[PDB]
Amino acid sequence: ELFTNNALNLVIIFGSCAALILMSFWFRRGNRKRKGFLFHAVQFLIYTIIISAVGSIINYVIENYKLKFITPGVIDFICTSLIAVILTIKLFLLINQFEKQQIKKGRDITSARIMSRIIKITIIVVLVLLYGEHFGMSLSGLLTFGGIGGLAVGMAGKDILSNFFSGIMLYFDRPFSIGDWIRSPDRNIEGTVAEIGWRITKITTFDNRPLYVPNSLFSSISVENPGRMTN
Amino acid sequence: ELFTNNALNLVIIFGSCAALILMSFWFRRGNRKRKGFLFHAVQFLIYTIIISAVGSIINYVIENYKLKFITPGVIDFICTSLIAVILTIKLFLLINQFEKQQIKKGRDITSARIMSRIIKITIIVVLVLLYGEHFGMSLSGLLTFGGIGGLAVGMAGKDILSNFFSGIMLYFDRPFSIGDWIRSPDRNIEGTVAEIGWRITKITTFDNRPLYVPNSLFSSISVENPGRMTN
Repeated sequence: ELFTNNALNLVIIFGSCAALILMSFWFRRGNRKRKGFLFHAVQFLIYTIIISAVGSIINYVIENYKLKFITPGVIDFICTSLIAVILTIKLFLLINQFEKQQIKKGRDITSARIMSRIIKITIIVVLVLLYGEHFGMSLSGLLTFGGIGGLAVGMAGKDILSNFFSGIMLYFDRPFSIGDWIRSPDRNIEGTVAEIGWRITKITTFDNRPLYVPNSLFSSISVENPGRMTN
Repeated sequence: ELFTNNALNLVIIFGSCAALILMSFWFRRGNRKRKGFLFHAVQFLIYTIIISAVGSIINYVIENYKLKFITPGVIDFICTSLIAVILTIKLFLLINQFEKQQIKKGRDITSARIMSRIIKITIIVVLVLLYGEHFGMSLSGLLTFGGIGGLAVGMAGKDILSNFFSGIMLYFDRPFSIGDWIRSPDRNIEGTVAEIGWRITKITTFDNRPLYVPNSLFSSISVENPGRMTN
């Protein structure tokens, strides 16, 4: 209200004014006016700071002034819920722009819609699992639900992650190189190496055909390199 | 009661009136009068808000006025139980309409009833596991029960989830395309690619027969692409 109320409020509204000035500057985005990824992250961060400052202000108001019946528990529940809502809106907008980019690149409409919906459901589940205390339920129930889900996801996704880990290993310690003829007594991977990727290795066979070998195979089989022979 | 009681109640009945007005508007459902999925979700949410407001009102009444013998612990137990009951009713109605849609599409009636029952039992188990604190019991017992169930479910459902994860991988990084003749030295998948799905890939063999390859195979075998040969 007056100067006395501001003194009783310490310096909180000053933080809100500073955040408003920062948002006005970020409208020009400092060095270059644009948006994307980090812009939404910093906007969400400053919104969280503003909401926390407003919560502190209303808590001080209800403490020093008349208590009335506000029960600040629901006030922190409401501020957390608003933060969750704005985070969900930001994530939905981000995945919508991702779907727009995918459809611009040229892809099946139904497939892109289904993929967007998969990302939607995954985001909702993760946010429910993480935020499930300000409005959530049983600690045991959430722990069990998340444990079952995580066990299933970890068991099911082992092979793709294994391929990518072997790709990292190949990036750091690779027994062959591009253009080397390679072989294996365990599997049929014969040909000359054409490309080394993060998930698969592309090899040109001796009948001029591309062969795509998963990277994890190089972590469990013996690899011979006739391209480096001496005689 | 009178204006003094309303002042002692702060603003809670106003929230109930606002929720009633929102329900009246949702009867016309805003832009288009209809029902389904999100309609039941928002109805359940507003019912939960109304029940929480009523609980706050009765708590304030028993605090400021005569205490009598109400023991607000059973009052919060009752409100949580009512929320659970309305949630169960909504879910049962939703799966009943799902069964109606399935039977309309044309399917064995016994299989539809069995599937509906399965969904009923699964939803009952999940709700008991999640809400098992307001009328629930031992945290150790619930943790153990849910852990055993989740471990069994996660180990049992590994292959289907692996197929769908490999389908997502194929959607993002695919070594072949529609119409490509493909091969493998590890398994018999020879033919031309006709369809790429989320669970299986449909391939036309060279005797004009459809072959359905589970997607997870593409994450562990070497795939040759004679359709991209140069000579």
